[PDB]
This record gives sequence, C-alpha cells and structure tokens, in this order.
Amino acid sequence: SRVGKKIIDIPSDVTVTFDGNHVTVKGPKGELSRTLNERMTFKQEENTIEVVRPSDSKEDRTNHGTTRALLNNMVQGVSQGYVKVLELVGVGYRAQMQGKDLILNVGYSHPVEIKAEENITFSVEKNTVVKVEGISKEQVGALASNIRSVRPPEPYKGKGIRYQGEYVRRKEG
Amino acid sequence: MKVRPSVKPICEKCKVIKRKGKVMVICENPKHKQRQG
Amino acid sequence: MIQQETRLKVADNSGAREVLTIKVLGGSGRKTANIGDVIVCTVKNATPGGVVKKGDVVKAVIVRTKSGVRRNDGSYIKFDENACVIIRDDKGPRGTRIFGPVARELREGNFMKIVSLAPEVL
Amino acid sequence: TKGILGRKIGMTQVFGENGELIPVTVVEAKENVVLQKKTVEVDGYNAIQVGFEDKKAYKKDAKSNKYANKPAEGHAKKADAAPKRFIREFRNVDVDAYEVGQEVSVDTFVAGDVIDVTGVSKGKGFQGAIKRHGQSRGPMSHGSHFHRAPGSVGMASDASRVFKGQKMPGRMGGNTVTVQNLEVVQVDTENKVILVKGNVPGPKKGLVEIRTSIK
RNA sequence: UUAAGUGGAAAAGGAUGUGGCGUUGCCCAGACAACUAGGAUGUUGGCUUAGAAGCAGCCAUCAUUUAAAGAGUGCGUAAU
RNA sequence: UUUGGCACCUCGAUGUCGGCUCAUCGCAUCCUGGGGCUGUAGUCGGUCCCAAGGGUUGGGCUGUUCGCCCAUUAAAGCGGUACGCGAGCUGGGUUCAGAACGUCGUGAGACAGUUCGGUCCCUAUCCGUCGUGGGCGUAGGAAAUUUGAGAGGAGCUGUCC
RNA sequence: ACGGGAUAAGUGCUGAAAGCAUCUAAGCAUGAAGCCCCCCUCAAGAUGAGAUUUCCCAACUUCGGUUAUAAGAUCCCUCAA
Repeated sequence: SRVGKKIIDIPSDVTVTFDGNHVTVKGPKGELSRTLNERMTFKQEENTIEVVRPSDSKEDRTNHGTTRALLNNMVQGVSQGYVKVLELVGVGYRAQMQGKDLILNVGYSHPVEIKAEENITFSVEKNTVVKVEGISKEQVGALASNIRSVRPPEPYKGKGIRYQGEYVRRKEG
Repeated sequence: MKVRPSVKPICEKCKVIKRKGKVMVICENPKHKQRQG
Repeated sequence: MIQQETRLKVADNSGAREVLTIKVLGGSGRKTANIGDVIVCTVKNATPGGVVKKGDVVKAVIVRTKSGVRRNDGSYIKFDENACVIIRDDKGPRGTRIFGPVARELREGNFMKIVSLAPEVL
Repeated sequence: TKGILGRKIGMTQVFGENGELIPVTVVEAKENVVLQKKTVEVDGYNAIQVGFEDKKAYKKDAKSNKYANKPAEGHAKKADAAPKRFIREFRNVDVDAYEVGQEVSVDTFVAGDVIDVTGVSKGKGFQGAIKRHGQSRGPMSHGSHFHRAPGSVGMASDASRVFKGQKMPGRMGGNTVTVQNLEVVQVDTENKVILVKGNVPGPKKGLVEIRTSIK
C-alpha cells in the first residue's frame, strides 16, 4: 500500500496519545477518541506517526491503508478541521439560523429544523449557501448529506439542495 | 435499476463491482445501473 | 333503512313516481341507507311527459324514511312513508318542486336547493 | 395514576352542554382504603393494594363470607382498617403519593378525565356457535337439515385432525374485559358516585375497577 | 492443502473464486502503478452528410509541437 | 394445478360435479401499495423489496368446475388442503328402472344428441379433535392473600373533511 | 392510524484494498402496514414444583404412630349477578 507506505504522518502542533487499542489525538480542537485496531501496530518517531502491518496478508494490506487514512484524517481535523459547502437552487427556497440550529423552507406545510450537534457549526452566507465546519470528516460529510437529503436536486429545474460543485443532469421534459 | 441474471457493461464508463455479495454495474447515467439477481 | 330492492316514492316533479333502489353508495358492503344518503335507482313508474323516463338509471337522495333518524339531543323523527328526490350529481335536483316535508339533516350534506324548495323542513 | 374500585349501580342519562343527551353509568365507589404498598425492594414491583367494601368483624363459628376470617382481619389490622369485601392491586399509581390506611376518595377523578374500566362480563352459560361466535346459519327451507350447527371443522387426510382454537360451542360469558377511553361526566362527592359516559362490563352490583387511561 | 451447513439439492449464461503449476509473453532507460503537468495541428483534406471541424456513412485516412500527442486514442456530441 | 404409466393395495366398496357452512397448511400478490429504483412531469408504465400483516362486493344470466352483463368498491389469487370440507347440509348436474323427439339399426335396441319424472343411512367407542370438574402432587404443620417463562392467544383494514 | 428497537429493497457518509475511484472489507448513519415490546386465560401441573398475613404443638410418643387434640374447609340447608 502506498497509503500505508505514506506513513510519515507528521503532527504540526498536536499530541498523539496512544492508549493501546485506542488513540486520543489533541490539537487546537482536540477530543478525537478512536479505537483503531489490534493487528496493525504504530509508533511515534519524533513528530511522525508510523503505522506498520504484520504478515503481508490480504486483510492486513487492507487495514494498513485504512488505519493510516483514519489517523491522517484525525490529526488533520484536529489541526485544521473540515468544511463542506452546499447551495439552495429554488424560488422561495431559503434557510437561516435559529440559534445553533438551522431552519429551511422548501415549499412544505412546515419549515424543516436541523438541530446542531457538538463540534459542528453552520454558517448561512447569502441565505442560499451554507457551510458546515467541524473537526472530523465523517461528521461534516454525514451532516452535509443529511441536510441535502431534505430536498434533493430536481431533474427539470434543478431546484433543491445541491452541493457546490455537484453536476445535475438537467432533463428537458 | 435493471435486475437480471446477466449483467454486462454497456457504455465504456460503466464499471463492475461487488456489494454485499452481489454483482452490480455503475455508470454515470442511471439507466445503465444493473444488478445480478 | 333502505336497502337493495326497496321502492321509494319520488317527492319531486321530475316525472318519476316510483323508484327501485339498486345500490347504496358508500363503502364496500354497505347494507342500508337512511335520510340524507345517496342511492342509485331505477324508475319503475313514470309520469307522462316528464323529464325522466321509465327504465332510467338515476341517483337520488333520501328524504323522509319510515324509520327515521336520531338526533344529538336524543329526540327522534319518523315519517309515514319512504320518499326520495332525483338529483343531478352536483346535489341539485332534476325537478323544480318538492312535495311534502323533509328532514333537517339534509342541510348537513349540502342539499341547499332541496331544502329551500321544500314545504317546511322538519 | 388514579385508580378506584366501585360497584356498578345501573344506567341512566344526563343532559350535557347545549342539550346533548349523554347515556351514563353510575358507579358507587364508597369506602376505599389503601391496604398495602408493595415495593421493588421487597416484592420486586411497585404497586399499591386497595380494599373496597367493608364487611363484619371476625366472629367465632361463622359460615359465610359476610365475616372476616382471622387472616383477613390480621391483614386489615396492619393498616387501621376494617376487613374489606374485595381487594385489588394497582400498578399505574405512584406509590409515593399514598399512605397505608388512607382513604381513596371519589374526588381524585375530576370531570373530563378519560378512564379505562375493567369488570367481569355478564355470563351466559353454554352457548352455541351462532351466538358465541358470529357464525351464520344454514337455510331454513329448501330441504335443509342444517340450521344452527357449525360447518365442517377441518379438511381431510391432510391434517387428519382439528386445529387448536377452532370455534366450537361452549360456555359463553364471564371474562374480564376492559373498555378503553371512557370518560367521567360528573363526580358526586356527597353520594360518593362517579358518572361514566357509556356502559361498562358486568351485571348490576358487580365490582368495577377504574384507572386513568393510558392512550 | 479446505471452506458451501457443501455436508444433507445437478443444471443453461453472467461475473470474480482457493489458488496453482504447465505456462506463454510484459519493465531499474524504473513491471499495472495511479499519479496530475502535453493535448494539438495545414487537416473534413474529400463525397463535405441537417453544418458535424472523433460520428447521415463512404474516410483519400498526408509533414507535425515536442523527451511526448492522433487529415485527433476518445468522452462526447443538435455542433463546441 | 387437462395426458403417459398404470397397477405400485382398493370386484370381502377410498361417496362423483356445483352450491352452502367453516376454515386454514399456509405460498410468484389485486388493494393499502408500506416502501423504493428507472426508456418514472404529476397520472401512468415497468422493475425491486414486502407481504398470504390485514382486507378482498351485491345482483341479472347456466347444465356443471367454464363463462357473461348491471351497479358498486381502496380493491376483486393459489391450488395442491382427497380438483379442502356429504359419519356438517343440499341433490340443480351425471346415471337407475317410465316416457318422448332427432338419428342409426331388419330387429331386440343404441347414441349420449336432446327432453319431462325420479328413496341418500349411522345412539360416537379402543381412539384421535372445544368447554367444565374430581384426584395423583403435594416438603415446615397447614391455611388466606399475586409469577410473568412463555404453550401462549387475540393479527384487525380503509374512505371522504 | 401505539411509539419505540432491529431490519428488507434502497439512499448515503467515511474508507482502503485494487497505490485511484468505490455504500463495504473494518466503521457510522438512515431506511417498511412486514419482525420484537403497553388487551386476555394458565398463569409450580413452569409433576425441576416462583413472591407478599393467621395458626402450630401429646399425655405418653423408635414424639413414628393411636384416640387425638389442634387452621381453616366441607357435608347439609335458604338462594342468584
């Protein structure tokens, strides 16, 4: 695995606390607690987390790349975090903030409420473009998909909640 | 989704995978989306 | 308590006199109709001239039954004969006059034209 | 929360707001007391236990159920109560709001409470399949010798037997049935009665249990 | 050396199966890498076919820019 | 779930079609679709999952499983279940003695072509199948006051404002 | 027409193997009248013998056993919800 052979994985200003099967990773925005594995081993050189796999089997050759990308994602979200952006294409399709939660109006009998969670921050730019900021890639991806699944994009006009770079196959019916 | 005992790539961008023990093909157009069964 | 095969006198001037009921509209299996319900029926006896002719398949509303209704205050009202009125599938009548008294619950099904034309609503 | 025990007295009617007629069961719920608390640390479930109608003190050489025996007396002696004719247990109450020996009074229910009402139904004896179930009869003319019997009771060589739960004749009658979502119309503290809108299971002067409805 | 409760139920096509040797033939100027940095051109030149300049279908299927690229592998495309 | 074979019991008898009554082993599903994907604008079409969870109509017309119209409804399988069910019921059909028509036969008679008439038994036992009691138990004497494992059982559907 | 869990078809997010991509291999979500939890009987016959008030002692008495004598039940009698 070139991914498991890209096992430099240098923390910038972040501590990496191995605790056996489980890792803590703390930086500016710490508290990332993950139980990684058992088959894989790891080490910290000085400021470099290296992950080793045993026995060269197929399953270890999976888990090498997986545990590496998990660790890289953890320390990189502890350092800079992640941000996912999406946009509303519609007529009267508007959303805004309601404290910490988000409120959308997409043509129902009722506005939809998205209760914010920990380590997650919404931002409504022009009342049509929303950004989610967080410290883990899974959380921003999941909560981006959850808000875009309220109104998926249309085939005919493209109305709905789409991503920022998402191509929509516009059909002419 | 076409569900048939003979799944084949039609366009050149359709590709064949295995999910949950089944053979599927994924193109980018959703008409070429197939599943063996 | 009008079911299949009963005969109802017609209480308007559309040219029918007697009508035999074919179905009680409503749900599957609905057995009996009462004051205010809409039945589909055949004309078995017509008046010469007249709009509706013998052998026609019409729908009617029931005013007046012999086993009449219970109201919410526990009072009842019964009549001495079963009667009906042929309607125009927008709850307007086909005739122009109504003979005889007519129950008050016809206003709950919005049969305002029938209720207006009748001599006193009871 | 909120249960109570009564005797069903009979049925009447009452005129409500804007003259609507309401049929009513009057239930006399007189002289309830809390006989016991049961707890999760002694019995494993939280409940209270209420006795309902008081009977006479223990008397030497008495034959009937009008008089308490020694165990019934000793049970009602722990609370400072007289022996009671019927005793039931209530699990929906909060056991901390109650005291052993206290009177459960009719005015714990207010008008407008929706209740569930349990009783044992009337009792009808050996009934056949037309009355006991809803079965339909055979023709009564055209040569028929088949009127009030059940039909066939199985198939043939496949399943050469009758399945369990087959709806045959038998004894129809007194099972315990609750009706749900009845309601209190008025509560009369002086006569100690509840009026329940509707009819309740059981014959006249038979025991009923009222609880606060769940749904 | 195996992995269906095959055990304790064979079958036509379709995919990726334990591998395996008998293979056969592919590259430190770096094997399939993926990476992403070059995408062309007189040249549709011709019958130019609804123009079409990857695409009614027949090619006439010629020098390239560059360490490297097609009268453009091709994705396409009403055409780009 | 019409033919082949039989002969692999039953000539010391395994009661034949419709219909009623009652189901249900219990399954490639009409409705709800409950959901969902597309050579799905809503409305359809088509496929997938799910389902026998629950529901799944009254009449006119026959000789019978076959059909066909009227009027509804959210809607109108699969049959092994002895073409489920006659020691639960009918007896219209078929077929027994009468009789007649067409046709064939010299005739007696035949056809299965029509037609009118025409007897369907049983007190439930070794037994297997709903309700309701007496006792072998019963581990202090004994008696009056509540488990909730499941053996469990009850599935309950839907339309208009 | 409970509302909770777990799920089907499906939709995903992260994510490698397969040095990319990818719903899947490890993870995490979501997802149906279907499957499991709030009506009713048995419910120590759950012949393995569940849990919460009274009564209990012979005169001997291998205190067995005999009369007994003991706790509450019945026979019998007037009835009906």
